[PDB]
Amino acid sequence: NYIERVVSINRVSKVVKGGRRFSFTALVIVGDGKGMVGVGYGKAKEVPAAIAKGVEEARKNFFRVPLIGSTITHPVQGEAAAGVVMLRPASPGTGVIAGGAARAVLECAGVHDILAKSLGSDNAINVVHATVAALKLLQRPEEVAARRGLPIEDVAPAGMLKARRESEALAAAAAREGSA
RNA sequence: UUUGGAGAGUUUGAUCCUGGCUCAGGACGAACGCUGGCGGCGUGCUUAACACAUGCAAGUCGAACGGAAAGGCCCUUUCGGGGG
Repeated sequence: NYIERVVSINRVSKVVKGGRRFSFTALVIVGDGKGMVGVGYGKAKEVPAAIAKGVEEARKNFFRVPLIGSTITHPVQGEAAAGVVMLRPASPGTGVIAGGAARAVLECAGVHDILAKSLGSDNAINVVHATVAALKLLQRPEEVAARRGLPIEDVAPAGMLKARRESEALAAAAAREGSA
């Protein structure tokens, strides 16, 4: 199972001596709802064709996300061509607060409680690319403790670890009610 | 030692960017239109500090005083009234 999107359809036109040889584009985002996120800019004369290209290309170019239960670690600035985005964690029960593009991205990714803001380059393309850049700038605290040699306790505060423990508890609960 | 930000359209054969314009939300001591069962609590000259009829809006003390017009009591009487 995969979640899939269609969040942009423009009607493009190369121009040639006869006239306008139109074509169709699409922007497609895929996400398992758990951390996998993929992106694709498909195009064709046919809208289903472009959509299917976007689907398969997203299924190619996944990217895993440093999540915590249902929310990100830290706020971040993501730069693309000109897409600026200021993501920032929420407190649970808040909602997937964003516009159209980033909302699609994060809802497909699996986020449920997060903030966001577009500050430049309103175009969905660059907006998505900037959001992705931000998600790449993210870091897991485990990998932070790894790269700087210290342990998680000196590396993180206590509230994040509260969240870790409680979310692991809910997850083990869900899985042990499911199978066991 | 913790809490809370959403965008869409628009220049172009088509694109991206800068950049402006417009829209959705909320607030009123409000007014206009259509409609108009009730109750509770609140609220009403933002303009001409323009003019003003009319009536009430700061009086009180006889345990401060001299006194005695109406009130009251008695002396009375013609009941005219007259004295305390």
